[PDB]
Amino acid sequence: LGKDHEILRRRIENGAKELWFFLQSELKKLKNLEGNELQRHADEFLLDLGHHERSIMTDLYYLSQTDGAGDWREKEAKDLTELVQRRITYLQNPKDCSKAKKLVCNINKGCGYGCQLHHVVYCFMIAYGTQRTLILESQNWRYATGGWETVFRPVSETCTDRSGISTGHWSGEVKDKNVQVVELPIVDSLHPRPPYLPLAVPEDLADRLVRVHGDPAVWWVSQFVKYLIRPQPWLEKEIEEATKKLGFKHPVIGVHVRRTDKVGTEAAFHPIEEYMVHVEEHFQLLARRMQVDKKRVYLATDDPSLLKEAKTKYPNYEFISDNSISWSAGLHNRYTENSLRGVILDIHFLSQADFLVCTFSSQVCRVAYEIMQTLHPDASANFHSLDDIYYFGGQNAHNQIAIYAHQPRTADEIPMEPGDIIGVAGNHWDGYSKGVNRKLGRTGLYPSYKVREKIETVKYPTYPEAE
Amino acid sequence: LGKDHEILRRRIENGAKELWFFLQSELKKLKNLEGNELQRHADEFLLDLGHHERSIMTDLYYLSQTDGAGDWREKEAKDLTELVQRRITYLQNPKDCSKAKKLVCNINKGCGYGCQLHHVVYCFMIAYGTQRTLILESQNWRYATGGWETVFRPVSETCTDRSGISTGHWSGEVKDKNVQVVELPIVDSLHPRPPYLPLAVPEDLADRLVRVHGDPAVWWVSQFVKYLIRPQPWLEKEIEEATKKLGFKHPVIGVHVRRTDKVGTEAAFHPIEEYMVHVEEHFQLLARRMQVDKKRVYLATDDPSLLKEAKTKYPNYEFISDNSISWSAGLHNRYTENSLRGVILDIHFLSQADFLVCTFSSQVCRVAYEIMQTLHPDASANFHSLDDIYYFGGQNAHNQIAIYAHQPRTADEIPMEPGDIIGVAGNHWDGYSKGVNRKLGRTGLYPSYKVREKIETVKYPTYPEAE
Ligand SMILES: *[C@@H]1O[C@H](CO)[C@@H](O[C@@H]2O[C@H](CO)[C@@H](O[C@@H]3O[C@H](CO[C@H]4O[C@H](CO)[C@@H](O)[C@H](O)[C@@H]4O[C@@H]4O[C@H](CO)[C@@H](O)[C@H](O)[C@H]4NC(C)=O)[C@@H](O)[C@H](O[C@H]4O[C@H](CO)[C@@H](O)[C@H](O)[C@@H]4O[C@@H]4O[C@H](CO)[C@@H](O)[C@H](O)[C@H]4NC(C)=O)[C@@H]3O)[C@H](O)[C@H]2NC(C)=O)[C@H](O)[C@H]1NC(C)=O
Ligand SMILES: *[C@@H]1O[C@H](CO)[C@@H](O[C@@H]2O[C@H](CO)[C@@H](O[C@@H]3O[C@H](CO[C@H]4O[C@H](CO)[C@@H](O)[C@H](O)[C@@H]4O[C@@H]4O[C@H](CO)[C@@H](O)[C@H](O)[C@H]4NC(C)=O)[C@@H](O)[C@H](O[C@H]4O[C@H](CO)[C@@H](O)[C@H](O)[C@@H]4O[C@@H]4O[C@H](CO)[C@@H](O)[C@H](O)[C@H]4NC(C)=O)[C@@H]3O)[C@H](O)[C@H]2NC(C)=O)[C@H](O)[C@H]1NC(C)=O
Ligand SMILES: Nc1nc2c(ncn2[C@@H]2O[C@H](COP(=O)(O)OP(=O)(O)O)[C@@H](O)[C@H]2O)c(=O)[nH]1
Ligand SMILES: Nc1nc2c(ncn2[C@@H]2O[C@H](COP(=O)(O)OP(=O)(O)O)[C@@H](O)[C@H]2O)c(=O)[nH]1
Ligand SMILES: [Mn+2]
Ligand SMILES: [Mn+2]
Repeated sequence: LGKDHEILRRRIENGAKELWFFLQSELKKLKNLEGNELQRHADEFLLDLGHHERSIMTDLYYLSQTDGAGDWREKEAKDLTELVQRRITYLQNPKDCSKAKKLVCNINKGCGYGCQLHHVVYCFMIAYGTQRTLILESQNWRYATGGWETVFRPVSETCTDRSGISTGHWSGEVKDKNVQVVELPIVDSLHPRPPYLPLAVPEDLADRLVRVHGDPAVWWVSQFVKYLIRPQPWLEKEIEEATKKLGFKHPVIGVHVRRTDKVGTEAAFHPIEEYMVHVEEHFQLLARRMQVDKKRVYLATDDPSLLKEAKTKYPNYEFISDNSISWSAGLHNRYTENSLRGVILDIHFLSQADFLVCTFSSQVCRVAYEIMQTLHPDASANFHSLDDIYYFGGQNAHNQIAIYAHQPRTADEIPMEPGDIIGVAGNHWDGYSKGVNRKLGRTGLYPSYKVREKIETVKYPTYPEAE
Repeated sequence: LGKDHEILRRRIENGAKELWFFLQSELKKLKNLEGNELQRHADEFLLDLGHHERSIMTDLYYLSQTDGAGDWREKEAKDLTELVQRRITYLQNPKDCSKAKKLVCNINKGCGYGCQLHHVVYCFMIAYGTQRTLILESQNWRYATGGWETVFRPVSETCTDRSGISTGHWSGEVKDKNVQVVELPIVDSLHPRPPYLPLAVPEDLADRLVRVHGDPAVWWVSQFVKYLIRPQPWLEKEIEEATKKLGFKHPVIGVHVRRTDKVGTEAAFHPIEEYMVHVEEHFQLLARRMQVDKKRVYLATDDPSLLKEAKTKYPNYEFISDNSISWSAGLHNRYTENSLRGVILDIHFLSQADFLVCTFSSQVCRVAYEIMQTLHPDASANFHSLDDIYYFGGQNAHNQIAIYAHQPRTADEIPMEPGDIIGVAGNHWDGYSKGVNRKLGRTGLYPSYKVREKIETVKYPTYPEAE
């Protein structure tokens, strides 16, 4: 047993006990306050609590690193990524393209870049599950009509041809077993659905992923994002130069403020303050474990007026942003190579940040969070979403398991017993989540701490010939 | 790295995050409430918080046991106590008593049994530090004219005679080096003070103790308590029979309610409810990790009227108590063997409980807590004191180290910067502790979470010839 592990475990324990002592005492006083005295005392209470909570979180961070846990988690996440990229690379590069089984994906989904890239991700995972080489058709891509290879490497070096002695539209892995070339539709219309879909992870990796990562579902998705966005030389250089021209250095927190056409249809308008309270909380947390010279935000937004508002409102922050990129994102110019490369850079710099604050309703932020998983052993928690939890559009049902019983106080709450399967719809970031107790057929609110994530697995191929 | 260790670390981490989400939302609601609606919602808040907090503490319990940590902690705590008892036993049993260096302690200190027992402990620790065999003089012991051996085994099998070619009163380890027999006074008057005093622990054991135990100072004291209280046969049998006749079985929580002459000069009167809120909270905590058939309290008190009050007020509790022992403890009849036997048994059963609720101002409770440390790997945290933190009367200055800065909000508070040495006077069990900032000469309140205990060491002998 390690001395620092044991000291830290006890300090976390004691810090939580003193937090409970503190709460009881202060809440008892609050009960006897009125008017402004109550609001003064409640605000001072919350200030004191935040620092206290962060001390506990900081000690838990240190506990994650003791006794070589940091070096090990890093080495094991490296091996898991090398192994999956090895297998993906093997599947995508057969010797004989003319005889290879293939899956054809068309990039041209009626949506934006994040949605299109996630369509390709979904095609790829199904290609990997069916041992079919992914063929990406990208001519007339609305963002770059020359296609994918305008920015990214081709998804194969040996097999980009879709020819085959037999071709058909997806009808299921069993029916298609002797169809050499299968055309896959968008997940929104896929029938029948195979099991090679999020949020499940490969059976053969599940136990190693749980040791390392707090949301293996995202890690698994992130491996296909990693392979897809391998840059062309010139895109690599453009990112290196942008990194230099902008002052992009750590520590930095990425903020994605999505507006324009999203507002009303798929998400709400969120004022800048809703993002920056979390940014400030997380610089306060970082400052407890490292020197913070200056507070840097990398701001990606499709509102080109925001940067001036943010700078004015938060003068102690250094905002790193390319406002011309933000202009490029207006619908007058969104579907152009100029705008495409802008969102690719914005996503890259969000992904590279130390923490991410955004709306997960936006595919852009999700892509950045997915990529972030490839830059750390476990970045599963390095985010705040103002609205949705992580999801992958088209995923199978995201179920939780109740670990503690719940008795509803209001009719907006659902009851739970341990073992009950809970279909989560969201976390409200207030202590409560929303979902359906599938056992009871009842939908409503439940305390987020009383459930556990249900990791789902699938028997994927293991590509042993890749070793 | 262990799957269960990592899952638990993340669930602790996430449980604390949801606790902070929960606090913010509910406090913001409370700010806008008045009157009874405020008190209803604040009481419901505190109920909700208690279960949430207990979930976090329960997960922290499980993390302490993962990956064989429990088996390891137990083996190492067993080895440490076998080693120290081996050394103490060696020191106490020289082959040649006539030539042995000796330290003479007189039990008849002007106080009660726990105080007299700690006087013997304090003599013993200095005896162990000076390589002198402890000679205990106990004739005319107020509790027993037969002496120590009325209840306990003699502290030596070979050397109980106090003879020597040279005898003197303590004058310091160096001056007394050629004095064969040194008479030690009470700690209240010991001058000059040697280093072999609480709360310091031996140099040679500290790194192992910090790995195993959350308060090494108490563990060290407990090793001498362990040796002293080896019972005579009749007392050993009395303890076994009382165990059966009282129905003493686990789970059980010990409660010591000290009144009579303690009240006013050395401690306050505390109503039974002040003890039982903690008793109930800790049965609620136990219930999260084991089935609790019946809630047993072992009640030790010198108030013979309390047991009937407790049973009436807490009818779902099973109170295990010996009211005739409590009657025997009255001031009028306190100092006789039957009463000595009573407090030895009461202390024994408090020590054997799963948790201890009492006033650490009472020497009776401190003995029980000390003995408890010998029955578990790390029972340093198995207690609630309504007043004092652990202390050993006569101890050297109990210092803490400030780890996080504090800016005082009121004139009741002291400032702290990291590294400041804090002489603690108490924990108020409300989030705040009381002490002196030695750097500044400032006395007052500080958040308890902003300090760390300062473990003190002393170069004691290691008695290698004992192996
Ligand atoms: C057209 O273009 C589209 C992009 O513009 C493109 O992408 C699609 O875009 C839509 C709109 O953004 C997006 O829909 C969202 O999907 C979220 C995921 O829903 C999943 O997973 C959640 C858990 O997170 C479950 O609760 C859902 O039921 C659903 O699971 C389904 O499960 C079944 C089995 O039970 C499976 O068979 C299905 O496969 C599976 N579906 C999917 C899609 O995987 C969902 O959370 C979003 O709902 C929220 O936003 C709505 C507004 O857009 C609100 O009306 C709704 O109430 C939700 O509000 C949230 O409520 C929470 C709880 O109170 C709060 O905490 C949140 O803050 C709050 N959020 C907001 C924003 O208010 C929403 O439905 C698709 O996922 C996405 N699809 C893909 C593939 O990318 C389309 O594909 C394009 N179509 C074409 C034909 O080209
Ligand atoms: C006569 O019989 C006695 C039997 O009762 C016998 O034993 C003595 O008994 C007394 C009374 O019970 C007992 O006094 C208590 O000692 C506590 C320990 O004091 C230590 O440690 C604390 C930290 O825990 C320090 O803050 C202290 O300053 C002191 O440290 C001293 O440090 C110096 C160097 O700095 C050393 O050189 C000294 O050796 C060292 N002193 C000692 C004694 O070791 C102490 O905490 C107790 O104080 C509290 O209770 C008092 C009432 O008894 C209150 O007046 C006082 O304000 C304290 O209140 C506490 O305040 C906290 C903060 O606000 C709260 O959290 C607490 O809830 C609150 N408690 C209560 C109960 O209200 C008290 O002084 C002796 O320790 C004990 N001595 C021995 C050796 O057993 C005598 O020896 C007999 N005499 C003779 C001649 O035979
Ligand atoms: N450069 C840049 N473009 C953006 C930003 N936000 C939105 N866009 C553009 O608007 C599109 C939104 O479509 P999509 O990626 O599917 O994300 P979603 O609509 O937010 O769910 C993006 O792909 C970009 O083309 C941003 O912060 N920076
Ligand atoms: N049997 C028994 N005796 C007690 C109890 N509380 C106090 N006494 C008696 O009162 C004495 C108190 O003296 P002491 O041990 O120095 O403890 P303190 O006064 O509480 O600090 C004890 O030794 C007992 O003789 C109790 O709960 N049970
Ligand atoms: Mn946060
Ligand atoms: Mn407690």
